[PDB]
Amino acid sequence: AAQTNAPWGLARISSTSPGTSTYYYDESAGQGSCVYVIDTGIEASHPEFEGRAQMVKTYYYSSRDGNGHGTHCAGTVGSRTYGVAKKTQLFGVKVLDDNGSGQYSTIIAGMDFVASDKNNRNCPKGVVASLSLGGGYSSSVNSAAARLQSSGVMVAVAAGNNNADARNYSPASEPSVCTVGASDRYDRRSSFSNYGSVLDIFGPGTSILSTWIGGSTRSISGTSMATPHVAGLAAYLMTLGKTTAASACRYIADTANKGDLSNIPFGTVNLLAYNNYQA
Repeated sequence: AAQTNAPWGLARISSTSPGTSTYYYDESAGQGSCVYVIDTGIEASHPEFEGRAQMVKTYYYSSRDGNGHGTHCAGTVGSRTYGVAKKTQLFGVKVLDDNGSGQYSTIIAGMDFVASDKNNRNCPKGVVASLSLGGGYSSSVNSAAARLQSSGVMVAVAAGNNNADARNYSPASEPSVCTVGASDRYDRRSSFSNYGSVLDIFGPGTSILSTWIGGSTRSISGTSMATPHVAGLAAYLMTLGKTTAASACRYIADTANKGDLSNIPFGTVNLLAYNNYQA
């Protein structure tokens, strides 16, 4: 498959090089993997999701996404048009209020929910969780992402937008999960993107076009806009049979584009996520 005039982020992960605008991928496209977008919730009624999104959990009065940020990230995972994995199931877990804030107490519940709730969902091919969030370091949250991981759920976490080493942030600093940095379209680490030993991959994180609340579609920056590309990409790869969930990070990292990015501090990997699809 080959979606033309695709978002640059999508077209990048199907490319060895920057500056194309076509997203090439196997038409399996993620059929039979699930992705848990743990964020502010999804507008399941966005036509872009084609009835593949639902809200399965919320720790707040509403399942409805008042922010858009979960909807955005769910779109990049699996919207028909803006998403990596065009046929994944999507599972919204609203652990963040409509101003994007969340107690860690809540978040952790959210993570532990996924590691059980995955036993209620049909994901023969495998399960992914895109943690489109983070805060300052906390072993409680770190260990939650590790448990989630352990449980057979490929975790993509954002490295954060503080332009710091991501060891000070959770669940970015958790060793056992896939920490995602953001790249921009001319193939530079994005200005805001955290870095360090603890990163595992970069993804498209700058000016990323995807779905938004109210049927609309906007372009916003962030490493938590990169996370879903990778999550999407894991769901793509699990469906192709190229890896399990517990090895997906190491698979993705081995298959990436080496030494592309500029403005990558010393000590951080120079890996940009790649779908390796030969068309």
